[PDB]
Amino acid sequence: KRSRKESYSIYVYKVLKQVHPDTGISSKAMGIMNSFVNDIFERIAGEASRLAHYNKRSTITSREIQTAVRLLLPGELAKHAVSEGTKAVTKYTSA
Amino acid sequence: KRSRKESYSIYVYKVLKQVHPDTGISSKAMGIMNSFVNDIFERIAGEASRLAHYNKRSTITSREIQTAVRLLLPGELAKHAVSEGTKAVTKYTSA
Amino acid sequence: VLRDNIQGITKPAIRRLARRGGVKRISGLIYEETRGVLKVFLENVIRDAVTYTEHAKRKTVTAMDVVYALKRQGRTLYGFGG
Amino acid sequence: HRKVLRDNIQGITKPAIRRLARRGGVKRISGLIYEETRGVLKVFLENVIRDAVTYTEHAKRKTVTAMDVVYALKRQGRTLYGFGG
Amino acid sequence: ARAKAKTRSSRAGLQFPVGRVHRLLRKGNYSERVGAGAPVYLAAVLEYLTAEILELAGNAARDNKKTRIIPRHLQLAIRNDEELNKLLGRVTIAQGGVLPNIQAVLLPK
Amino acid sequence: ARAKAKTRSSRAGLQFPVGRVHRLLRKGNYSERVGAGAPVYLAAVLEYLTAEILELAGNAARDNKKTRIIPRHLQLAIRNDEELNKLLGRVTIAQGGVLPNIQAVLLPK
Amino acid sequence: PHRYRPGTVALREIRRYQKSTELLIRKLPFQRLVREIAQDFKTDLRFQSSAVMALQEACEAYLVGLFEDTNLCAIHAKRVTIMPKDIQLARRIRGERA
Amino acid sequence: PHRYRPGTVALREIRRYQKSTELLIRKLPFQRLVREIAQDFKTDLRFQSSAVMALQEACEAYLVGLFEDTNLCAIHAKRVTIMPKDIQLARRIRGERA
Amino acid sequence: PPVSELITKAVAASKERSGVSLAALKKALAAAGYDVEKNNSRIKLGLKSLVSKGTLVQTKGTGASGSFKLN
DNA sequence: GTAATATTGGCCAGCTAGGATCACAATCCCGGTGCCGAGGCCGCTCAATTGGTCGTAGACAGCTCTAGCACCGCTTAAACGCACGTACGGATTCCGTACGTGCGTTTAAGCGGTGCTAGAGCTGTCTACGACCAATTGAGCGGCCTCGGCACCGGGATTGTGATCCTAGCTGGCCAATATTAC
DNA sequence: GTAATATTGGCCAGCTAGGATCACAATCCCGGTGCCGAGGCCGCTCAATTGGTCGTAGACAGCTCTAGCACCGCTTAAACGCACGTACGGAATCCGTACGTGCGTTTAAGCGGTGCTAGAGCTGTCTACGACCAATTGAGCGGCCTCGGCACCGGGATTGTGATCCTAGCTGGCCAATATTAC
Repeated sequence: KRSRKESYSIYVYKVLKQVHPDTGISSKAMGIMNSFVNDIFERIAGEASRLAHYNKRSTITSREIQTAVRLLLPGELAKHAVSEGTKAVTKYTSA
Repeated sequence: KRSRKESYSIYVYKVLKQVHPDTGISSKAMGIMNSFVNDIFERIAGEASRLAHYNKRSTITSREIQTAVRLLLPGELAKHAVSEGTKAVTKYTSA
Repeated sequence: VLRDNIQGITKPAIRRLARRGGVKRISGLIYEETRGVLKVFLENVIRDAVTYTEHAKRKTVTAMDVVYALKRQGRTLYGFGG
Repeated sequence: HRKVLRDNIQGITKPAIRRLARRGGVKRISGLIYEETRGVLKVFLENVIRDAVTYTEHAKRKTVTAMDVVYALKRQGRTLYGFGG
Repeated sequence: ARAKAKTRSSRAGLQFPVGRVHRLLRKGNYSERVGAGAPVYLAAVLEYLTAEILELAGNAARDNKKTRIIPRHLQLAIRNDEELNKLLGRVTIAQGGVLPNIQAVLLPK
Repeated sequence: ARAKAKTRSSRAGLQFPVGRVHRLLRKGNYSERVGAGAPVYLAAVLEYLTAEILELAGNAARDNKKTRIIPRHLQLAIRNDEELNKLLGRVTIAQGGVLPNIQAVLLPK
Repeated sequence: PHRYRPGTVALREIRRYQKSTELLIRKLPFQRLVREIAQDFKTDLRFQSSAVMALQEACEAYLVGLFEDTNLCAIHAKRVTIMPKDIQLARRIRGERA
Repeated sequence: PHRYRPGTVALREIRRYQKSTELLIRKLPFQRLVREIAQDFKTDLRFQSSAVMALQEACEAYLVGLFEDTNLCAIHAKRVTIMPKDIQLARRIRGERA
Repeated sequence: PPVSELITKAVAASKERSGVSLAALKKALAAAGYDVEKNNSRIKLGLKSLVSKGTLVQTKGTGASGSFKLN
């Protein structure tokens, strides 16, 4: 009939072909990557939501995401993630 | 001017006079009890909400509370907390 | 009914776990201690899993229930669909 | 207005570490513990103050309030009751 | 035409506020909808924890001949109870101090 | 009268789904309202983490002469990176195993 | 007559079981044990195979990390052998009741 | 001539500082130090007094728990003295990078 | 110099109610300039045999462990 | 066969321990004091309550078929028990010195106080932004096919380990030389 | 003093450490092979998109005033430095045996194959319940007041520690009682 499981697999495959065109991915590892993305997602989204209420703000915006990212990732990871994310949001705003 | 903060103090004082009529509570301790209650509340409410979505349930009910209580509190504490809570909900339903 | 299968976690299995942990020499009392430790861990994890199950008015414990039990314990397990 | 408050880590003096340690039950302490503990303390503080200043910046405030510190600790899973948590 | 006011907490035979907890579950954005028995059960649970804590803390203070409980008494109550010290084990109490705990080997012979 | 379809992810120059993440922030009932730049920024962040991980894992697999990454490679990538091992430090990886780590004193002389 | 001196084959098998990923606990005893634990909380409970495999996967990771910390405790003692006192210490410091 | 043998007054001050609750870090050095740390992340930052007091209360609880675990590590060695190796071990086992 | 002749001269260096310690013999023979590093087992046999002769005596410990006296 | 010498057990004396005594510091305790925080009271307000409506989440029943369970039989790797031995843990001893403890000296915290003001906090305005909706549609899911990656097998190669032997060196003993003893 | 003997030095034999070599087995590497899972294709669907509306969240300016900051000047209390010394850590040694290693035997894990049912998951119905609104009201908040618990202290009382003195138990030497050797 109609049963729906949610994953990020194809997006992970896209990223992988962007970084390592000559490399494959085991279905086991794609279930791990799917779980990893969902976990990181859940942490960041929980911190951003939790932060907004803690700040008496009712909305999640680029600021709340920026501070949750800056919060959760340590050092050099945060600096680069923040950098590319700002670049991307700028491009999206321009579009 | 009128500024309102939130606390449980009077309720804590009521409980205290129910259990220890001849005992006082310092405002330092009433600020810790207030923080106490809010932290336990945040854990239980977060687990109950989190559990309902993880069960594809859109509502927090006595069931959701019962399993979060049973889940957080360890052993003899949970058994008694569950017991009095069931007693209280029954009384409320009867009323 | 099942009884006394905690001995099922046999001596060589403990030996191999330790070895995967970098252990070289092992005193003979480690085996009972580790069986007890392991018994403790499982009874917490299984308590949480059966609880999540009961809550769903369900009578089978899914892998997702196990994942959430560990995830609550702060020992999130990837790979099982979590 | 804005003092340059450098070299201050040594302000956590030997006897202060003695009395904290003593509150922890230790009886005899080797003279090298002091530098190790100062390093530990700078690390702990770095992490906490980073998280706190972050929670602050988000609010657009330029003052770090106690609510920010308790949220930072609570975020590091070291929740502290008594300061408005 | 209007019935005499009867607080939900009095309808449940409690001291904790049912309306405030109800508000906090809805205004916490925990769930878009909240059942009716959830706030009652939750207030009762918070009631039990505070009563347990306050019983133990009052015991500690009277044991220390203090007629009024203070944070040290809370730290004593918590750390001297096993299941509470388990629930609040990762918790640091303001002005709590530590249990008197000298490891035996440290005492002189 | 209708413009040619342009996916938000293509409007951002990404591969991760902006619509799906948008859906998840709104459906997960994190907040009643969600800004427009939040899902974009979030998808980019998830993109960066997955690309970092996959770069490291592919390096590990090629180092192991493996043309395809498998969970052991993920465990190697994670545990061999300091900041990742910090982010996922409390994490247990399926079929990951452990880093080869023999403490020096254990080697014979 | 040939006999490897004690400790050599042990290091070989260390290198081996660290290079490897196979589950180390025998599957059927661990499943039966899981059933023994669950039986105490409720009777007539059914387990998906993936769920039991998850418990096994998790137990192996937990004990391996525990043995990492334990071996560190033992080596700190300047004792190559691990003994139960090492386990109670490693656990007490992990913060779990012990 | 009177001189308490080493270890006795130490035990008395242990009983004392465990009976007591006063903050043990001197307030002004700790506040100046906090400002030192914050200055690195951003300049011209202002601290409410309650916030600095919170950092101090938390630091004292963290170091006290660390010394609890460290003393346990030292006693396990059968060494009454604590040394830095004990600290790196206690921290590595707490899971914090060390 | 061959061993068993410097050990006598070393134990002759002291009178102690429970004998000269092994640590003293190590330090004294090092002070004589001898390779106590590499010849340690030769030293242990020389000492144990020479106390076994009764020319020296072992008075606490056992073997090279503990303490020693002259005849 | 008998006696003197020597041997063995006991006593007196000496040495070392354990118990009792003393003197001082720390803790506590009993009682007085004031002081301030806990606790109570007051008229205010918004949040709690009540009641009625809508719709929709979810309880419930019924059907499907996945998958969990049970059971059998075989083969075999893993487990077990035992023999054996080395390396380890642990007990003992000893030593040097890093700690601790107790002085005087120095510092800066702490307190109280004053003065200044950045910035927290609140209010009002308003609009950009996000929710909602219907109509549109194409990316994403499931099913199917396939072919290349790789696990396995076997032979050859390499590495690591333990066991063994050889040689140079040193120590111990014999014969000769020198130092000592005798002529 | 000189020569012979007995002690010591030189030569030879025996023992050990280091170096070298061999034996052998675990690991690696390499080909081939066949399996099967990754990856692509197709078709179908519903979630993403677009554009428009509408409400309001929050950006922004402006004002109040709290609270943070800065400086000053005494007052101790704490930090500091140093002298002295002892308990500790740590090195070294040794012994006993607990665990590793290896072998032969036993067991049951694993596979796989079959059969069966209960329970997993879905759909459809229908309805109790909760959101919501409007009107009502009293519990809770802040402000004032107030007074008893408690911190502090001053002065005794009790306890703990460190050091010393005496009585005692144990061990050693000589004497008493007894076997061994010489006459």
